[PDB]
Parts: sequence; structure tokens; C-alpha cells
Amino acid sequence: SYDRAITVFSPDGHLFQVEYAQEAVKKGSTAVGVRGRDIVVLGVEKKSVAKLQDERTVRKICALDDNVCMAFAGLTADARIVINRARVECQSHRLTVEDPVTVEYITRYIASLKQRYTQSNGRRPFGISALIVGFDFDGTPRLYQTDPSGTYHAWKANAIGRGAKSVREFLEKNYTDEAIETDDLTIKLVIKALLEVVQSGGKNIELAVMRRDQSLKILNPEEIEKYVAEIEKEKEENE
Amino acid sequence: MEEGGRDKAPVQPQQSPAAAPGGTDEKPSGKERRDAGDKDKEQELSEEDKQLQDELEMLVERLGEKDTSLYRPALEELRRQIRSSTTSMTSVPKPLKFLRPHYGKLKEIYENMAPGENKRFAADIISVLAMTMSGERECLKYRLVGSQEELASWGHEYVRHLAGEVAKEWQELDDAEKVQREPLLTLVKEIVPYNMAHNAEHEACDLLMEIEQVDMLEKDIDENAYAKVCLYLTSCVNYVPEPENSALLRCALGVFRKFSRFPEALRLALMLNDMELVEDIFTSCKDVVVQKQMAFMLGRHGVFLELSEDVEEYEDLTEIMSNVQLNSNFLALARELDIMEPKVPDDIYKTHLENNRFGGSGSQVDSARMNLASSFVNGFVNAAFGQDKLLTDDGNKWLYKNKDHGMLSAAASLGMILLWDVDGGLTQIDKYLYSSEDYIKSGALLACGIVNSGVRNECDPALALLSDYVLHNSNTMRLGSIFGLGLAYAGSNREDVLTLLLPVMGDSKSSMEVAGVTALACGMIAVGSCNGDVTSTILQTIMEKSETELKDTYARWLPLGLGLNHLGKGEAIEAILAALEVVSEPFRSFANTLVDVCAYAGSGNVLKVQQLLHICSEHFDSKEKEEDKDKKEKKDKDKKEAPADMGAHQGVAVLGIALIAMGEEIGAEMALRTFGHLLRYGEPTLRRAVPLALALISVSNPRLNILDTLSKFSHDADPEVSYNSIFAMGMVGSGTNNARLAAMLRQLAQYHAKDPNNLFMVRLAQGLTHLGKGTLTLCPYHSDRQLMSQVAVAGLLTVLVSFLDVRNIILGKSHYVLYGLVAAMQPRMLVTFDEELRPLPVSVRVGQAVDVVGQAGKPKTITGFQTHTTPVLLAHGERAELATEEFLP
Amino acid sequence: KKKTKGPDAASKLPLVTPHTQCRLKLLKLERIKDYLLMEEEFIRNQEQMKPLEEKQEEERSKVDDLRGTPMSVGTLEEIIDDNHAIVSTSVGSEHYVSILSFVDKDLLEPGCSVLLNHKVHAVIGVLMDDTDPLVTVMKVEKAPQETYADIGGLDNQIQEIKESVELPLTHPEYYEEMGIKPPKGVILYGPPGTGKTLLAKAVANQTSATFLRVVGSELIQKYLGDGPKLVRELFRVAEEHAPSIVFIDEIDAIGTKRYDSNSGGEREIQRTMLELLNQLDGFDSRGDVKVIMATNRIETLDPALIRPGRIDRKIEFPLPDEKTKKRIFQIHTSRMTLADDVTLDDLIMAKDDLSGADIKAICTEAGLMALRERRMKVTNEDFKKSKENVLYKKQEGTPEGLYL
Amino acid sequence: PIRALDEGDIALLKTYGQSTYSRQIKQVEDDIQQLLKKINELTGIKESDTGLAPPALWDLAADKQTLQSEQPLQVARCTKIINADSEDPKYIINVKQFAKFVVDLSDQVAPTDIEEGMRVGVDRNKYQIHIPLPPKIDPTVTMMQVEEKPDVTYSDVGGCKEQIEKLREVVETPLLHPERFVNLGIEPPKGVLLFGPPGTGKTLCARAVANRTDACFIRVIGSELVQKYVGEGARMVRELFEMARTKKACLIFFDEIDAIGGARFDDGAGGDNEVQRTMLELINQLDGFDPRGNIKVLMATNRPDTLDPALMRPGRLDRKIEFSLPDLEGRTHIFKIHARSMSVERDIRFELLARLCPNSTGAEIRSVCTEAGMFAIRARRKIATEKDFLEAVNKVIKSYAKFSATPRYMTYN
Ligand SMILES: Nc1ncnc2c1ncn2[C@@H]1O[C@H](COP(=O)(O)OP(=O)(O)OP(=O)(O)O)[C@@H](O)[C@H]1O
Ligand SMILES: Nc1ncnc2c1ncn2[C@@H]1O[C@H](COP(=O)(O)OP(=O)(O)OP(=O)(O)O)[C@@H](O)[C@H]1O
Ligand SMILES: [Mg+2]
Ligand SMILES: [Mg+2]
Repeated sequence: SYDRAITVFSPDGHLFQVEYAQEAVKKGSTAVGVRGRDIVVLGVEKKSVAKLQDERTVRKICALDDNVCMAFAGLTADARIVINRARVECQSHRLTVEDPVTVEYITRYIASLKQRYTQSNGRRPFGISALIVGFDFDGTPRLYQTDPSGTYHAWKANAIGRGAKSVREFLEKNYTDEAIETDDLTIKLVIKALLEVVQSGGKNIELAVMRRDQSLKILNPEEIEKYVAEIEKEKEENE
Repeated sequence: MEEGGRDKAPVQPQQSPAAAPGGTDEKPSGKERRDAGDKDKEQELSEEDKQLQDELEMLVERLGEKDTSLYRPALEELRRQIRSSTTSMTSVPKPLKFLRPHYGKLKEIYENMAPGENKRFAADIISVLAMTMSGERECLKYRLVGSQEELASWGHEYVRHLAGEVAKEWQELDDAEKVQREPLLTLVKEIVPYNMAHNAEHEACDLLMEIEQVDMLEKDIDENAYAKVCLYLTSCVNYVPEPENSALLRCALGVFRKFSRFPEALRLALMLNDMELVEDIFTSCKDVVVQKQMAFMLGRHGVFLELSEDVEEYEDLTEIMSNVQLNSNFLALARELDIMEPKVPDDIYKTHLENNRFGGSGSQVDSARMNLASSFVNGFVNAAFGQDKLLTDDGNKWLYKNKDHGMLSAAASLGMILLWDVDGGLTQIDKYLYSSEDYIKSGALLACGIVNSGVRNECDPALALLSDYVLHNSNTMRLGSIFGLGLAYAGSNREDVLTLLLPVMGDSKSSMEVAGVTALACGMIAVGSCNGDVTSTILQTIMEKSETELKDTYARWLPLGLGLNHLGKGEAIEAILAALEVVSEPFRSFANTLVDVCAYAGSGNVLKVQQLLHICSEHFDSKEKEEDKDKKEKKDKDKKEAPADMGAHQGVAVLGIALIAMGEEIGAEMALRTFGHLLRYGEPTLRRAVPLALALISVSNPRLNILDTLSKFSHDADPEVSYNSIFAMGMVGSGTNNARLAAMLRQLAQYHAKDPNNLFMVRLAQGLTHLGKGTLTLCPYHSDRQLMSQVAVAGLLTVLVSFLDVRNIILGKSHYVLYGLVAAMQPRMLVTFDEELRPLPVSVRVGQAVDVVGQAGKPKTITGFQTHTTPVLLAHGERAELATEEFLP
Repeated sequence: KKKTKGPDAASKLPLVTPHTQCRLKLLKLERIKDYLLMEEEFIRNQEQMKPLEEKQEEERSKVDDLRGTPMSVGTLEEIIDDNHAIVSTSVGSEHYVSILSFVDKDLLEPGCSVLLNHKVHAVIGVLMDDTDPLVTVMKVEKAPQETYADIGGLDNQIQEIKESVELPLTHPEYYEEMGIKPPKGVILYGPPGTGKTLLAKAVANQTSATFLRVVGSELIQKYLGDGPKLVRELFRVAEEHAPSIVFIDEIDAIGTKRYDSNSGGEREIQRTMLELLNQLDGFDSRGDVKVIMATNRIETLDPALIRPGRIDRKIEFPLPDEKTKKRIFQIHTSRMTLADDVTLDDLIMAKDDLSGADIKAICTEAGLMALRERRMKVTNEDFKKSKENVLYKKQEGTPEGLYL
Repeated sequence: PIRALDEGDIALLKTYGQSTYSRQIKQVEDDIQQLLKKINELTGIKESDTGLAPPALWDLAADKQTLQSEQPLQVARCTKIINADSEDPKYIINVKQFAKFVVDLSDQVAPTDIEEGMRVGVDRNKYQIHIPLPPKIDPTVTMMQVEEKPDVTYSDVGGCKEQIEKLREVVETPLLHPERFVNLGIEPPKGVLLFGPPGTGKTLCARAVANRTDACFIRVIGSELVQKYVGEGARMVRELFEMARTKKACLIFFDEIDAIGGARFDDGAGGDNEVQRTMLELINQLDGFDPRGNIKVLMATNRPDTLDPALMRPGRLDRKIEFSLPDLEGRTHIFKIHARSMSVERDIRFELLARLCPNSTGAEIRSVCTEAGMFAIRARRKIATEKDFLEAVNKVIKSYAKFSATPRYMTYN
């Protein structure tokens, strides 16, 4: 109505185009992530393989460096563009200053890049929301979550994608004030968080972990079902 | 046209039957192998239940009909094997072979011979293979055979054995809801000899299981709502042993057999008391069973538990008789003071306060009768020990002002002001009793008798009141002294009090009202036996009423007392006896229908109602039988108050149109009594019908009839915004609704609407389905039946105690041994389940929940939680022990 | 006293609670039948045994003959003098007629219909009521069969509408104590085939006041002056009666944005809409009348019909979620014979876009397909064929997952 | 493939599991409904609706004078006269439904008091003039006027100070203190139009002025004027104004002028053009010569842009008052008005609520108040509290037509 341009103000002061691109993220597959005392783990679902093409070129989680991880939602090509730009930026920073890249610096850089496609006309805003997970500052973990508008925040347990609200609802009650040790218990929490897959195929979950120490670790489809079995075993204790 | 590529069965199973007559002929190979090859196919196709168009029956019926007709009768060489096979393979097709006229052909094949067990291939099929047509045959052919020739051939013995095996089959095929159709056959087989069905089904359920009986019990108990009287009694008595024989619960036997005390048989109640003393061995199973035995069914049972264990095993009788009554009074005091009850409200009369500005100014009411009605309002609203100290001195000044009759009524108001009191109510009355005034003394005696009414203990049976009775020097100071006694021993049929009150009517006093009150007292003292009272009453009627032709006070006390003395019996022999006793002139024949209907308190008999409406139908009644039609309409509500609630609505439909629109005297005058007696809940249907034809008095008709409609306006207890109507009617009651003719009526109605917040309930329905007693008094109160001019004077003596069968409102109470627990439950609407396989939700609206000892309310079902196990009666009794048991780790 | 409750309900008795081939139902309907026959017999005897009759007082026939046999009906418009009023006939021809006696000269009022003679044309009576057979026909008197038991679970909406239309009647003690006026207007909006008319039926089934039902594109006549007058008479007859309720269905045929254009017929439509809009909430009073108004698309309505004060509660009916589908399936197949094999879990969970009417059609199609091969019991494959083979028209969007 | 159910299969289908009480049931319902039909037919109605009086009132007058009243009098149809020939005894008359005839007087009537232009009674046969009649007073216009006092006070309108001042200036002051205008030398206007968004608060102000008016008030139905017959709307318009002029100090109030007419277009052949005439009959009657005087007219509408510009001529409509959404003190005052008659917790502040409803009119605030009451009812409470209003606000104002509810003010912190 009063929109259709990226630099106009509605009578009550909104930027309707940014808001319109805001909802475009929720069309993607959900993904969550949490941090722990020793381990940080992020999980993705809704892979829904088409069983007739290879799956090594459909990656959704990528490492911006050797000691940081990122996940995304929304459409695809913009994600690839941002990934490439971020990798170049972090490597250049390591070149100009010998210290490694802190998890906060690269997030702020991504925020600035997404910010600078909003002021001018003739530039369509990016349509993705990112999750950054790292621990690089003296062995301490953190995660951050960004927005298509260009503002970042610090969380402890987030959820994005189609239907993140229910995952929230689950999280704010099931996440415990108990500072979570025993990393396997954190992974159990992540599995039970993704348990609300809209169809629960059992084999539509994928995890990635990072234990303050080593590079990326990827789970394989043999411990996922043992975790499922242990979840059923704990759940059968209803009486 | 679908035939071809598969119909080889219409080829080979067509040639085999075609030469089957040849098999019965010289070739025994067809007699054996072909019979086997047909029977095996038939059994296989009717065995499975997957294809409901049987592929063998439906390709044979056309030829198979004549084949079976000409095979069995034209064989003449019936060997066991060949004839058995023929009967087996010609008995099954008949359901498809013939049409509805098949009752004469259920046996044309099966009866020829019994091949083994007919249920062997008819064992696990529910209502498909054979049990449907077998059930139909046993239902109808057996009844036709046993209509008069009950003792006959196999049609009784072997039919009995077949019924037993078919009941076993109904249980063993699927054990499904078709079990509730097994009682059908039980009531269709030996219709008249139902006993030999019901006992059989009892034994069959004895080794069935101890848990699958409850559904059968409920089905029978709700099938007993209406049937033949003898069938009703048989079904009730056969239900009685069911919770004992198969199941060993035996806890509801004491509750579901009190219902068979009066209606079933006096000896039935004797055996119920016998089983209640034989049982109750567990101490819990005695204090609960005795809770309802007094305050929920009737009195006169304080001496049946006085055996040689009278320390605690037989001291419970005195507890539940009167000591439990005192404890309940103390509880109903403490709880009421805890929740909602200020000492001296007296506001509802003063509620007409926003009208002070309306209609100009006040200072209009100066009527002396007003003071009477005011006192009655202040009495009725002040029940449940709402005593007013020195606030009743207004009644003392009015007692010293005017209205000697109003003085008596005001004096008697203190009876119901301090109700159900034993400590000091008599002491409070005694101070004003010695006042040297005849009316004051009579009112004091009435109040004293009212105070201990319903307690029926041995406190002061005849100490004070009877000493004045035996000194009946004054005409007025003689009736109430005896009349209250009748109320005081209403539940007691003690012959001592009966013969002691008989001399009141035998004194030949000039006061006919005294004789009437004595008749009322003797009627309301006993409701069962003692025909000698009936003989004495009838003799007094013959010797007195013959010489007089006065007001119906004769018809208001003699025939009413006669009906009360023989109330609630469907034998009709007592009805015929009293009928042939009093054949006389029509003014006395008014009592014929009264005594006829008083013995029909409640049952399903459309014959009875049909003759009830045919009797006073139109007749044009040119001042001939107006009293007869008046009692006919006043009683049409009776006999219909337990019709399974269909009859109530249908009756309201009939009365709303028939008598209301095309009526002259029975309609325009005595048509509001039936609504005033039909229900006491308060619903928009009747509350709308009444005012529309009532607030418009229709002065053209006997405008006083509209006044009657005012009284039944207050037929609803439990105060509500109904007031808002009558309040308005009060203002139009200044000019219209004549003050000198309807002011006291409107005021007493408005006092009855919001009368006593606690103890509001008064509907003679303790338990979901019980109405044992309490209708006795309520009948006399409503027995004014017009003649409100007479009521204006009589009521000052009568209306104070006219309705004195009030039970307390509240039913929800923990009722622990020390009353420890408070409450944990969810009150809700009435039941929402009858015969559901899925979970039974009794509580339609569980949203409502309270955790106090507070009131129950009329349309409320209560369920519990927090695992208290509530092992008393699980429904509601106001005195459940509810011991805890939670063996659930 | 007004015309009073004027209740509209047949509602004899519904207790067929066995809902099977049990004896209880047979005995109960036996009781119903014999009561009805009893009442019929009573009315026959009432009408057959009337012996009294004169009913003319030697003058009633005199008055009957003094007035003409084919009396006509006219419209009084003024009364200049006693015994010389002035009336008019249909064609607008006034006549300075006289007024005779035997006509209570109390209830006559300018605008009231009167009874006139032919030959001399004087006033001889007053016609008590005049309601055309377009408004009395709108009324209902036989309640529809459904009730709350059949609704598949809409607890929020049911509680809402109950607080709207039912609760102020039965228990009107709270509202006065709090000092609030209960709401009077309700809109039911949402996608098609969800249950908007079920609540109308269910409410009409169980109530105590008068019910009036009107469908949208019926308030329209072609004579340029009948629409608004018919609306006015509708509300007049509703208010003179009991605390009635009015149900206008498929509104959007009447109200849409009130813009300015050329044709005169559309001007008439706008004129009628605007008259109703005044009638609902205009000058002084409104009365004790509730209005329910149902539509399946709401954005195209005139902003003056929807503002609060005129319509106070709006109720959206959304598509069913997976909790409700089980309830719907349990209701619509209750009276069905059915086999131990089937499990409704697969049918309810496989799909995620369907409504109540769709479920009913699936049930009937599956049952019929079972009948096709000569059976009564229903199996799982029948339900599979019913769901997939028909009952699904399609749509497309978001191609090939641009989002991942 | 598939096959068609044959007769034998149909026969067997109605055969297995029928139960022993199938038809035995249905025949019952059948005859039930049939006897229902019968019992309802046997009932019809009764009337007793002729208005006959008690017989005592009839008296014996029925024979004496009612019988002697049919034959002596005549109908005497009533018409008007347009052009009285003077000194020439021929008159001209029109029935307004018939044609025009030349007619004369009767024998007994003087030819003096027969002033031209008034209603007369006329014989059916000879069309002679017999008696005069007073000018018509229209039956619908008699109850057109309110003759009643709605109980709404100036004290009950909050947040509209200026508009109340201007309306008072137009209506009340010239009717009570008519000296300031002649003292300074100005003339009082005679027409005010009201406009604003729907719900702003117009008709309420109109009702308020009809309480302290101390003068005749006339409510006018916008949709009553149009008629099925030709030539009716204009007639009622002129009757309205003449009857208004008869008495002194009467006010006129209109609603939805856009119903009667606010545009003029060509063609519209047939039915439409009639309404055109009607509106014209108003306009030329609204002004012209002979100042109307202390007769004031009010126009109120919600759709001002569709009005005929001829209405905005100086002299017809003089002042136009705009109603606007209340800013801040309007909201606090409106809350204070509608929430002084319900039980509330005594320590609640209303300015906080005034913040959280930025663009809202009086209707929405009133609905918020009642809604908070309902949420108090749902739980068993006697006195409503803070949280009640806080929840009702989310229920009403914002909830309808929301956007980005889940994103919320993520970017606006
Ligand atoms: N929740 C439900 N429970 C039971 N039946 C339902 C439910 N929802 C829908 N139905 C079914 O939907 C039908 C009712 O029609 P409905 O009220 O949905 O029409 P509507 O919304 O007025 O549609 P339209 O736009 O065509 O007029 C019935 O077949 C009813 O059984
Ligand atoms: N300033 C205000 N003060 C008090 N109440 C107000 C105010 N503004 C609006 N209202 C409320 O608005 C409601 C109706 O207002 P009103 O009838 O005047 O609207 P309107 O603008 O004439 O509408 P429409 O043009 O649609 O007829 C009333 O309940 C009134 O209390
Ligand atoms: Mg519909
Ligand atoms: Mg308005």
C-alpha cells in the first residue's frame, strides 16, 4: 500500500520492505544450537532427502574457519555469498594481525555487510538468519544470532526456521538452571528439542559439536539411534 | 448384469442338490457324501463373517425351498446320520429362505431332530450365524405356546435348556454389548414365568465374572422404570440378589432395596431389615447403612437394632436414630456459621427499598393481616436457628394488637424459627407458654410439637401437649394440641398414639374442625397398616356427615386421612374395599376418585391416567362434579412424577394447552396446582407459563384462581432473580392483584422464594431415584384445592406447619469420624452417560470446583480426586465416612 | 406485557440415549406415542361433547349485518372531528367519512389500519395487526435437530458465544453487580467449510427466546421503497416480541464499502445497507435484540458495519489442528459398524490441510466403496482409496525449494 | 473392473443382522409425526380484534342513530383549489390524482370565506364545493419529531472541547442571548455540518444538544423520504418545513445525507430520477427570500467526499465542524468516564492505559472497559484488577489485524 520502496517511511514509521523480508526466513528448515561447559553443539533437521541425487553438495552447516561454525535458514544463494565473504574476511584479519579471529568480531562484520544493503535502492536485502558458534577467546564458548535487518544478539539457547516458536516454548521450560555438565546430557537435550519434528522420521536429525579443543566433529548414523533408544528407555519410566 | 467367469458354484452346488433327492433314494452315496459336501460348504461360508451376501444361500433359495420341502417329508427312512444331516442342512437356510412370516417355520426343520449341539458352529458368531433367528423363535413361539399352556412338552423344558445354552452362547461368542440383549430374551422367554429366566441369568452370571455384572445391573435397574406391576416387582426382587450371588460387593444392597420397602412388599422390607442386620458386620458397613435408614427413607426404625450386643454393636441404633440427628444439627449450625449465615438478616422483606421513590409516597399499608404475613415471612426466612432475640417482640405487640388468629400464627412462628432443637427450644417456648391466653397456649403447643418434629425420639412423646389435650375445655384449644402430635409422630406408626388420638374424634365434641384435625393427624401418623383407624373414620363419617352438607372440610380431612392411612399401594384391593364401603351420595362420591388416586403415588400406567382424564373429561359439569375435576387435575401430576422424565415433559405439554385454553372451571382454577407440584427446581418453561396466565389475573374468571397461581409461583426454592418478576408484580399488586385478596399471598410467595438459604431443598427426592416419604404432609398443604377464602382463616392455624417435611440443603460433606477432611471434588451438571463403551463422563462441566463443606445444589453431580477411595457409597450421602485407602505405590 | 416469550420450539423429547436396538428406546417411544394419542383423544372428546350454544345475544347478528359483508381495509390518516374522521383507500383517494359507534374510540391512532364499509364507506372497525407474509415467514418454529454434542471441539468459540447470547438470560445477577452491558453483536468469519452455521443451528436448538433467520441477498425488492421498509418492519416485529435473536447469513451481498457510482440500482443497495446500519445502532434506543452475522470473507466490509459499538465480538474459525481431527473422526463414524483393523492415526496424520465437511465426505465415500464389493464392515484399504482417489483438488506454490 | 448390485444382493443386504426390532421401531416414528400433523391442524386461532366497545357504550344508539347515519351522509371526497376566478363564479379544482375540473359552490355555503389555495370537500356526483377543511397535518410527520429528552449530558463528552464550543455558539447562544451579534454587527449562521471518521463521536453530541434544548426537536429518518409512488418525497419535505414554521424555536436534525443524495448524474432513466426531484425540493426551500428565522438545521455524515457541492453554498451550510481522534488527555478523560460505574481495585492508574491505545476512538475504549469486566467474570471474582485491563487491551486494540507478532520489536529497541 504505502510500501514498494526501500527508503520510504509509512505514516506510523515502519520500513515495510525490511519487515517483508523478515518473514521470508521462516520458509526454511528449522535449526537450533546450544553451548555448554565444555561442548557447543548445533543441530539441524528437515533434511528430507529426495533419494535420487547425491548429498555431498547439499551441505547446510559450514565452518567459517577451523574453530568457528555457522548455520543458516531462508533461501540458499545469499547464504553461499555471505559464507564466501566471511571466510575471506576472517583470513584477512588473521593476516593483518596474528591473533585468531574472536567469535564476536566476525559476527559484527557480517552484521555490517547485511546492514549496507539497506540504504540504497537497486539492492535487494539478503534473506537469511545466521547462527554463529565459537569458543576462541581463551577457551570460553559463545554463540550469536543475526537478523536480516542487521542487528546481532547474544543468547544461550536459540531456534530458527519454520516453527521455531514451539521449540522456544519447549526450551524456556526444559532448559535447566543447572549449569549443564556431562556433554551427553546436553546432546540429549538437543535431541529432545529436535524431537518435535513435524513428522519424526527418526533419521532426519544431524548434529555438530565442538569441545573447546579440537576442530569440527560430525556425528554418524549409529549413535543417533542409540540416543533415541536411551530416550525411549527414560520415557518408559512414566509410572 | 454380473454373472460369468466365477459362477461355477451355481453349477456344481446346483447339480448336487438336484440329485440330492436321488441321494435320499436308492443311492446312499448321495445320502451320505452329498449331504456332507453340502453341509461343509454351508458351514464354511456362514462360519466366516467377511462377506455379508452369502454366496451359497443366495444361489439356492429358489430351488432349495422346494428341495427342502420335498426331501425331508418324502424320505420315510430317517436314519440318525441321514436325517440329522438333512435337518442340519435345512434348518440354517430358513432365515434367507422365508420372509417375516417365519415364526411358524422356525421349527419346521430344527424341531424335526436336534443334530448334536446347534451352537457348535454357532459358538463365536455374535449376532450373525444363528443366535438372531434362534432368539426370535424363542422370543415369540415359546410365548405363544406358553400363553396358557405353561406346563407342556419340550416347549417349556427343552426350550428352557435351549435358552440356557443360548445365554451361554451370547456370553461366549463375543461377550459384547449383545449381553444387554440377553436380558431381552430373558424377558421375552417365559414372559409370564419371568422368574425362571431371571434366576437362570443370575446363575449364568454367577460363574461369568465378578466385574461384568455392573452393566447388566444398571440395564435392568433402568429397565425397571416402567413395565407391568407384577413384572416390576419380579424384576426388582431378582435384581436384589444379583449384587450378592455372582458379585460379593453387597454394599449397594442396602441402598437399592430400601426402594422396595413400601412399593414392593411389607415383607420385602422385613427381609431387607433382616439382611441389613445379617450384614453390616464390618463396622464401616453399619454406620453408613444406618445414615440413610432414618433421615433419607423414613423413621420408626430406632428399635430394630436392640439385640444382645447393645454396648457398641447395637448402640449404633440410638446413635443414627437421634444422636446422629443432634450431631447433624450441630454440624449444620457450625458450617452455616462458618460460611454464609449472619444471625438476623430479616432483609428480603426490606428488599423492597428501591420502590420508596417509585409511585409517589408511602404510608399506604395499615392492614392487620399484613402483620401476620410479616411474622410468617420473619419466621420462614429465619429457619436453621435464625433466632431473633427481642426482635420477635414485634410479634408480641401484634399478639397484643389484633388478629387472635394472627396471634396464634405468630406464636407458632417460633416453632420453625427454632427448628430441630432439643437442648433449649422447649425451654424458650415454656416462658411464653404460661401466658393465660387460649390462642397463645395453642400456638405455644403447636410450636413445641413442631420443634421436635421429625426427631421422633423418646424425649417428650406425650408429656406436655397431651396433658392439655385431655383437658380440651375450649373449642379452639383442642385441635392443634392433637394435630401437632400427628406431625410429631408422623414417621411413627405406634398404635398407642393412634388409639390415643382416636378418642379425640370419639369425644363427640361440637367442633367439627377438631374432628377434621384429628382425622388429619391420624392420617399423617401412619401410612401403612392399622385398618381399624379406617373403620373408625368411616363409621364417624357415616354417623356425622350424613346429616350435614357443608364445606369440603369433611372431604379435606376424612377422605384425605383415609388415603394417607392407605397411601402407596398398587394392590388396588384396598381401593376396592374403601370404594364399596362408602357408596353414597355424589357430594360424598367426590372422595371416590380421591381415594382411588391416593393409592397410586407413582408408577407407569397409561390406563390409570386414561381413565383419570376420561373421568373428568368435559361432562359440561353444570355445578355437579367440580370438586371431582379439581381433585382429578390436582392429582394428574401424581402417578406421573417418576415416568423416567419423559412423562413430566409430555404432561406439561398436555396441561399447557388442553386445560389452559379450553377450560371453564377445572382449567381456569385448578390448573396451577399441577405445575406447583410437578417440579421444584425453577426453569424458564414453567416460570414463563405461570406468570403469563397469572400476572394477568383475568378478573373475568374466578380472579381468586389467579391468587392460587401466585402461591405456586414460589414453588421453586433456592433464591434467584425470579424475584425481579414478583417484585414488579408487587407494585402492580397495589391497585391490581387485590391487596385484601392477594397481598398476603404475594408476600408469602416472595418470602418462600428466598426462604432459608440453608435447608432450601424440599422436594421429597432423597437419592437419585427415591421418594419414600415426606409427600404425606406436602399433600395436605396443597390440599387447599381452591376455597382460598377458607384458607384465609384456616391457614393461620395450618400454614405454619402445613409443609413440615423439609430436609437440609447441603449434601457435600466429608463426614469423617471427627469431620477432619474439608473437601476435594468437582461439582458439575447432571449425568452425561448412560450406555457408553468409552469412559463414562458423569460430570458434563467439571469446571466448577469448590473445596468447602458448602451446599450441593439441585442439578449437580459430584466426583472426587486426590485418591481418598471414598469407600462409603461413592455418589453422595451427606454422611459418607470416606475412609482412605491408597495402595498405589 | 408485550407479546411475551412467543417461544419457538417443537423439541418433544430426545431421549434415545441407547442409540441402538435396545428395549429402553422402544418402551420410551411407546410412552411418547401413548401420551400423544391420549391428548388427541381428549381434544376429540372436548370438541364432540359441547351441548351449550346460543352465542348471539339477539344483537350480535344485528351488528354483523349493519356492517357490510365484504368489509375492506384502509388507512386512517387524520381525525379532524368526532364522528367525522378522514381516511384513505389504497389508491390514495381520501374521503371525508363518518365514524359510527360500537367502535372503541380509544385505540385509534394516525397510521393504523381500519375496517371500512362499501356503500357508504364509513369506519366500522379497527384491524389489530398487519404483518405481511414476508416477515412472519422468516420466523422459525421447529428447532433443528443438532446440539452441542455434535460439534467436534471448539471450546474457545463455544464459551465465547455462550457468554454472548445465552448466559445473560439464565443467570442475570452478575452483570448488574459489576455494572456492565453485555455484548450484543457477533461476527463469525473464516475459510469455507468450517462450522459457521453449525453454531447457529446448535444455538437455535436450545434456547428460550424467539429466533429469526435471514439470508443476506433477500432484503432486496425492485420497487425502490420496499427494502428499507421491510428492514424496519423486521426489527419492529423482533422487538415487540420476546428477547429474540436474529441471524443474518452471507452478509457481503449487502455491505461492501459504500462508494460512489452511476447506476441507480446500486444506489438502492447502498440505501438499504445504510438503513440497516442505522437500525442497528442509531438514535435513542436499540432494545433487547441480539444480532449474529456470518461471512466467509471479512476485509471487503464497510468499516461502518464492523466498528465496535455495533459489532462487539469477532470470532475467527481456523483450520483444524491434529488434536481436533481425531475428535471429528470419532464423531462422524460413531454409528458406523467397523472392523478391528482400522486405525485413524494414519488418516489424520498423513494430511495437514482439510476441514470438517471434507472429513464427512471421506467417511461416506469409504463406506460406499466398502459396499461396492458386497460387505458391511469397513477396512483400512477402503479408507486409503477414499482419501486418495477423490476428495482432493490441488494447488501449487514455492517451486523446487528455493529455501534450504 | 466393477459390477452392479443385483436384486438378490439387495434382498440379502436387508437381511443379515437386521436385529429383531428394526421396522418395529421406525413405524413408531412414522405414525408419531403423522399424528403431530393432525394435532397441529386441529388447532388454528381466535381473533377478538375488531375494537367493538362494551354493549353499554353501544347503547340503543345502534338502531337510533347509527342506522340513521349510513343513509343521510355522503362520502364527500376531498381535494384542493388552485386558481379562483374572482367575480366570475367558475372555480378550478384538481384531485392531485385525477384531472382538473371546473366546478362551483353549493347552495348553503357563502362565497366569501372560500380563500383560494385550501382543501375542500367535494360531492362525488356534481363535484360541487361543500365545506372547507384545515390544511393537512401529515400523519408521519406528527411522530417524526422526538418530543422526548434523552438523558445524556454535556458532562459525559470528554476530549472534544473546541467542537462543543463551536456547536454551542451556532445553536444555543442566538436562541438565548441575541444581543451580542446585533451589538457588534454580525449575523448568526443557520447551518452546521459534522464530519469525521466513524465512531469519532458525532451522534452523541447531537443527542447531548437535544437534552438542554428548551425548544422543539425533530428527528428525521433519512430513508423515510423516498417513496414508491411518484411525487411523494417533495410533498413530505414541504410539509416538514411548513409544520416547523408553524411553531417557534424548532430544531431539525438529519442523518446520512449521503442516503438521500450527494451527486447528480445524467440518464438514470425510469426509477432513479425521482430522488433527484426530492433533494431539489429541499434546497430551494432551505433558502430564497423571507429569512426563515430561529429555525436551525443540522447535517451529519461520515462520507463527506460524496456530497453535492451545491450544498456547500454560503447561506445554506455556513459552518463545518471536524471531529478528530482524541490525542492524550482525551484518552485519560474517556477512561475516567466509562469506568466510574463498575467495581474496580481502587489503586489503578489510567494514564498507563492511555499510552497503550494510540489510534483509537471512543468506541474502542468503551469496549475495552466492558471486556475487562468479562475477564473478571470468567474467574470467580467480585472486583476487577490491573491485569484484567492489561489483558483486555491486548485482546482488543492490537490483536485485530496484527503483523510481525513473533518478530515483535526486535529491531526497534
Ligand atoms: N468441528 C466440526 N464438528 C462437526 N462437524 C463439523 C465440524 N466442522 C465442520 N463440520 C461439518 O461441516 C458441515 C457444516 O457446514 P459449515 O457450517 O462448515 O458451513 P459454512 O462454513 O457455512 O460454509 P459455506 O461457506 O459453504 O456456507 C457439516 O457437514 C458438519 O458436519
Ligand atoms: N469523546 C467521547 N466521549 C464519550 N463517549 C464517546 C466519545 N467518542 C465516542 N464515544 C462513544 O462512542 C459510542 C458511539 O458514538 P457515536 O454514536 O457518536 O458515533 P458516530 O460517530 O455517530 O458514528 P456513526 O457515524 O457510525 O453513526 C458511544 O458509546 C459513545 O460513548
Ligand atoms: Mg453457511
Ligand atoms: Mg452516529
